[PDB]
Amino acid sequence: KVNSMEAYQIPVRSNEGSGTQVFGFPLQPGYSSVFSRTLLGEILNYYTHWSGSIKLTFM
Amino acid sequence: TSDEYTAGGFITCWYQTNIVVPADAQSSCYIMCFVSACNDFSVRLLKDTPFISQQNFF
Amino acid sequence: SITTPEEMIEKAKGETAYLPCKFTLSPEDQGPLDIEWLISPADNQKVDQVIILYSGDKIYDDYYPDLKGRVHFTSNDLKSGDASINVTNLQLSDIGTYQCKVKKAPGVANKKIHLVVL
Amino acid sequence: SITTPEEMIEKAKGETAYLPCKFTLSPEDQGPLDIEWLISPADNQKVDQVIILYSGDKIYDDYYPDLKGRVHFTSNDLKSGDASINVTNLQLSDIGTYQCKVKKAPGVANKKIHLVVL
Amino acid sequence: GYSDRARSITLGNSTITTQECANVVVGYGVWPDYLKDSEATAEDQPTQPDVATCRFYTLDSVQWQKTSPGWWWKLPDALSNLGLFGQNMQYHYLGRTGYTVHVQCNASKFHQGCLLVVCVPEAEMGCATLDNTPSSAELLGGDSAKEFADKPVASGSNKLVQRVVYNAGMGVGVGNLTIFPHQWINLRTNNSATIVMPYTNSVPMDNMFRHNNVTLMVIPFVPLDYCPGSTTYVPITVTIAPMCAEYNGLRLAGH
Amino acid sequence: GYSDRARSITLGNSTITTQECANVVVGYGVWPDYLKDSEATAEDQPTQPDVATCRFYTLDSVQWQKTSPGWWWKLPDALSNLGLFGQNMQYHYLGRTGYTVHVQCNASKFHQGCLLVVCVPEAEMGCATLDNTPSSAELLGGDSAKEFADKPVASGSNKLVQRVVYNAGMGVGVGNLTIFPHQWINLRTNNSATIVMPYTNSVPMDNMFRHNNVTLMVIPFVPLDYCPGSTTYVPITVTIAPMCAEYNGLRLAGH
Amino acid sequence: RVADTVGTGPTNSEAIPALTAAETGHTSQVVPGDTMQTRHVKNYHSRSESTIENFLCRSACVYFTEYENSGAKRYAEWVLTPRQAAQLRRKLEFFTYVRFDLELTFVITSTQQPSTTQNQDAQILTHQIMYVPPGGPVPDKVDSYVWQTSTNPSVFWTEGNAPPRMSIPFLSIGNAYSNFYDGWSEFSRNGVYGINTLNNMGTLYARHVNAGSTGPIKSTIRIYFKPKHVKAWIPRPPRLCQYEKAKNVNFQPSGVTTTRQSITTMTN
Amino acid sequence: RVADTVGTGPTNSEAIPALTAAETGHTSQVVPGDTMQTRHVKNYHSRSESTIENFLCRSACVYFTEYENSGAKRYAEWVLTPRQAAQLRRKLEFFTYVRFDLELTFVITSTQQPSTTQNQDAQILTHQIMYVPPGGPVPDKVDSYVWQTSTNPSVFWTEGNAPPRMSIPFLSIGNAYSNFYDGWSEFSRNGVYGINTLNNMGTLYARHVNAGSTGPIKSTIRIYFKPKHVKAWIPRPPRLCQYEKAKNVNFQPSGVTTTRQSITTMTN
Amino acid sequence: GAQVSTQKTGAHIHYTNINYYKDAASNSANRQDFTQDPGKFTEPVKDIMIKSLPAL
Amino acid sequence: GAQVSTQKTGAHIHYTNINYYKDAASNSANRQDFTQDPGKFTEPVKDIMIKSLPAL
Repeated sequence: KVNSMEAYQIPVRSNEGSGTQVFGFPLQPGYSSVFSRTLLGEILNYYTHWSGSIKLTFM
Repeated sequence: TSDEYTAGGFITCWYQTNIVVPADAQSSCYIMCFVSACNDFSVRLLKDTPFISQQNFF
Repeated sequence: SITTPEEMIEKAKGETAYLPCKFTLSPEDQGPLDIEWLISPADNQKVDQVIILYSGDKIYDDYYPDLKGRVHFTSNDLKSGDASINVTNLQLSDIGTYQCKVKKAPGVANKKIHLVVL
Repeated sequence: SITTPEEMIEKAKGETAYLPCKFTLSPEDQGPLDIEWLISPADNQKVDQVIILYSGDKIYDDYYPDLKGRVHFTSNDLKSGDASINVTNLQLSDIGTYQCKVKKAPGVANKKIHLVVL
Repeated sequence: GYSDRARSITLGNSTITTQECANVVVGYGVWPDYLKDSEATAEDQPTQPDVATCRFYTLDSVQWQKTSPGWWWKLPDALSNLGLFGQNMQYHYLGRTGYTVHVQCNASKFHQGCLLVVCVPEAEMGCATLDNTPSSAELLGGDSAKEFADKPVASGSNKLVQRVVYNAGMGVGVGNLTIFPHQWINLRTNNSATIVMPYTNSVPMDNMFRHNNVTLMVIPFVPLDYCPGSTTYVPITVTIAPMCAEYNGLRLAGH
Repeated sequence: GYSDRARSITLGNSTITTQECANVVVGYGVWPDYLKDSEATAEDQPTQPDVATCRFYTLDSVQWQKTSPGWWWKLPDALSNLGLFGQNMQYHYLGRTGYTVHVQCNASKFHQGCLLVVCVPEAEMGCATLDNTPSSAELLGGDSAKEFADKPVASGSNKLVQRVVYNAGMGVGVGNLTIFPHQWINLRTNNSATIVMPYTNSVPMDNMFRHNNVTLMVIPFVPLDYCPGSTTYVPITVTIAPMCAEYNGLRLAGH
Repeated sequence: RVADTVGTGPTNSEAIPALTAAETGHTSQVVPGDTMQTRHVKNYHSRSESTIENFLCRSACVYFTEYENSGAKRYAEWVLTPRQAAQLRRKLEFFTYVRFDLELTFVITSTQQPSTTQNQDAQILTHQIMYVPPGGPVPDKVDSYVWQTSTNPSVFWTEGNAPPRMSIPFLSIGNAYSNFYDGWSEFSRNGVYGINTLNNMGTLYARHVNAGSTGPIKSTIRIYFKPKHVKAWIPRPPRLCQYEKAKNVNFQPSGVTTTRQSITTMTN
Repeated sequence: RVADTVGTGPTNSEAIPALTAAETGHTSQVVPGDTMQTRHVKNYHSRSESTIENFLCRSACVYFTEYENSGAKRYAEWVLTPRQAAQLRRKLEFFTYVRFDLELTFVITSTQQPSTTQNQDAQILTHQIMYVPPGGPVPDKVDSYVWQTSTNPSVFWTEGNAPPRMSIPFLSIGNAYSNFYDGWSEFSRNGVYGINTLNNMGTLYARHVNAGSTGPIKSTIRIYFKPKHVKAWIPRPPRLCQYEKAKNVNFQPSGVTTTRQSITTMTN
Repeated sequence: GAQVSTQKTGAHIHYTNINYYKDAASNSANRQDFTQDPGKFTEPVKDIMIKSLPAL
Repeated sequence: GAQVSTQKTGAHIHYTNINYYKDAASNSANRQDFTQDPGKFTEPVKDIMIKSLPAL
């Protein structure tokens, strides 16, 4: 999926169940693979420490 | 860099309620995530990025 | 950093000995991960002889003849702190000193396990 | 800077192959212009053998026997970016790799053309 | 330029967001507040965690089928095993708290249905035996939702609550249930119902174990219906957050 | 009582009307304006047609299929053969202009899809040979829209641009393309995207033939999907209007 | 400095800050207090090290070449361009146009080569580095008349001394240097794509003033580029794939990012 | 300065300063005049040298390693930690938390190794020392591309010059460095006890820029740590037994003090 | 003509600098130049959007 | 901007110091910082104890 435009998309659907997990990942912007390549992750790789809040927008 | 002492936390998403669609409508959708920093975000100790690698000059 | 690097394991014959070499990496560590399992025989013959090697994300299981197809890494991640091996068929010969080396530049960590078979 | 330095030309037998080695010089370039056409044979015999040389505003057409009186510079200016040669009689032997070198200090530019004759 | 049917409630570290709501029913016009020094009785200083105890606690979802009779919950009992709130009462003799009930249910324009969300204080329920009283397990279902019965429960020698939906287990008309603070969810106009309930009891504070102050009941007067090729499974999630909770009587945990 | 999602832009003798738009992105906060006497270089008086040059020019439409990788355009090059604008540059050595990009695409409530509209200045694109550079024809397609390739372009001896959609031909993450002025069209909320771009270049004015200042790219992160019996063919029309254009260096036409 | 967190209380209202639209291309800019109860905090952290002057103003090795005191190769010539080294280059490519002053530092070291020569006596080696402007004459040989450096700036350095350093002012016919050029130098578009007359600085020539010893000696010169008074315009996405050729942004298609065992997984 | 002795006279009274209680944990603070007749004395002695800044602000060798200009070992890597040397370490362990600025001085000396090589000509040796931040890439080999030091601070030193010196600001995610950590890094308490993310500074890499001579040469680098603007909190008892491992306070049980022939004995 | 400026210090002193060259490009880097204006990148929209008010 | 301070002298003269770096952590040690507060270590008791008065 990382070689296609499908890596960015997140799948959801109608399932005969409740309480299921859409996704899950740790809060590691500098190290985690998910954020290692974002504008935030790319810039956080030239520095050693980081301190502040993070905004996640889901469309 | 990954460090056990300074553990960040875990971000997860669950279904509060089931997705509901009418007839002649796809029941499979997708979501997009956008990550940015707040107005209280700072960094320190300028270091080189591991990503870029070079064995010879261009 | 390896948890309890110096220790002694005691097990009966044919009981399958599990050797725990779980490590933890410091921030500075950024070099390639290299695991090296070397065994020192109780026979008093040439020591520091390697049995199983894990480098370049690949595994080698033929460095010591006596243990042929008997040493396998217990965990399949290996990059994770847990880097342990288990001998399936415990034998009288098994008695000896086993050294586990986790090398990630900068810094090298070593663990020594004394194995006795009843 | 040579336009499309790596390329492959395909032509039928006896069709006259034109090899384009058009270059562009940077401001720094202020040294003497030296053109060197060296051919590497598909025979797998000694490679980097020169065929035609242009230096000191003079042309030499005898560095490789097989091509005797068959390689001529297409343009008469030569100082102009266009520094191309054309082989009049295409032959089965012609198949090989042709390298064009434009040397004006500082900076050397090279173009490689694969020639196949049907 | 805000929208009338758009809202957001923030309690503790939890936030709920509804983009299709009717309004907010604040009980009988009273907003949850702490005990005053004039109406208090227990002389010992009350303990108020505030952030930990008062926060949104999401219970397990239920499925709204075409034949679903109805469901009910005991507000004090439901949150007895969830978070600090559950732990706090386990170690405290007395407890006085208010709640905010946000029932959530969504469906497509094509889906048609109707539900009633109502908070009934002191909902004493009847029993089919007509000589015995309902068992604790039958009346109270922690980490679950007790359901209503369409057909009348069989009468015999046992402890089974009359789950009759029309009498609702209180031997009263189901249609007269609107007297208590309530709100309606219709899948053509509402996507949720939010109710704020002030603490209501004869005594200033009471035991939260053997005694239940309020009861939440969700009943569909008009059933869920839709044409084929539509979404068959439709869930309902109930989120309850305690407000202005305070406890007295510290002791060894237990009940 | 105007609607937030309702707008109309009037340039020259052309008017566009959108009844379902998100907003307008004005570049980096700079509005297209003429060259000042302090930052100018060419001593000759600039010629500004204004009404003829600055007006909406509608390019050919494209089809949004379920497997469509993406499309791209060169703003200066695209309008080189359309109206007076195209003629003006043919006779002028220098040219400085701003643009307004209104991408249009509409679909029914049932249709679901998502597109990204972004303007990337100085978008130098890579080539598959890894030793050669892309040909003018491959990079520039006047009166057409150059498309992206899902699978990687084969490497050989030739001049073919790496059309890889994920690297986007610039060897950068596709997700990091939001840094440049951009807008998103989702068939559940947007019916169009409008962007205003100020002239951006190192020099005060530049040749409009061999040099292209900006590049418009439309890429769908989430594909177009719909149930059977729906409209299979869904087109996309791009309308571009020059703003505050001015030229210098009158000469015989040609390039 | 940075913004201070503001204390908040539970709020029930029509206002909906979290709900918004990302299609508008507008960042939500929602503080933590909007969606949860916070306590007033007096932040003292400062964004000092994240400035472009602090980010780009460091010495980075861009090119090292060697020459000899005898044999064929007697002098070394390099044209000024920062695309030679991937590190400094990637940092510079973060923006489209950058205008800055340049500081050059050279480190020169001499190593004795293996030889059968005997009774070798070495004299303190002196190295001459000459900077040639675009269009200036270039020396054909080590003992050429060009090394007079009448109008060409040059520096003479003797071994055992601090490395030679000179400051260069911003030089560009254009208002600012262009990192990426989209187009062709030729009006007919029949030339190398992306070639620009901009970013042309000069050529550096390094040689040994004296042989010094009978035995062979080889010296390597390293050029360091430190930007000063830097300015940046139009930020762009950072390079994702490895650089192949300095002349063209040609790249090999690369996986957007690394993979994991599955979604819902907290580890790599 | 110090307190001046106060003149006193014979006193007979109910007041009993000498009698007190040590159980209260309060120091008696009884002057000489309370228990005996003294004469007024104007002391001019000053407690200047006993200050923490004066006590801890001295250069102390913490670690010395060597490298060669040929052979297998061509570069030396050491992680910054002051527990390597017992002296400086014991002084630092006097308190629990210490916050201070750091000054680094390096002394480098090269010694020619025995060899059969003939006609050896040596060129002034240049040494490069590179500092790598935590999480930064580490060079695999001596001729690796990492030595570019684009964003990594590095110093180049030529032999025959004053030793290279740089000043480092206090670096710690926490408010102050912690000398002793009681606990485990893992929330599950299954890791090396006493390991902390605090006190992590960086790694130092030293190599020869040029071979210099055909014959083998070995150079030893000594790192000196001088604390500056130091601050101390929570004083603790000084180390009584010899240090065994830098990582853990592991010790061998040691006699409280030395013995004597018997009590009432005035000599050792 | 000596310029006295404040040194970078922690929270919760002065330095003197003179220019010996008239070139000015021969001066040291302007390290103490901290200015923030992200408004253009974050919100380059035409109509100001209030957070309290709904986007559309 | 030169700071004139008193040199360490015996009992019973001046020195000038300038900072050439804006880093401030690049300054010399604060040798002349003599402050004494042993009250916390010696007597951290709640009730003040007068020497004349008996402890208990």
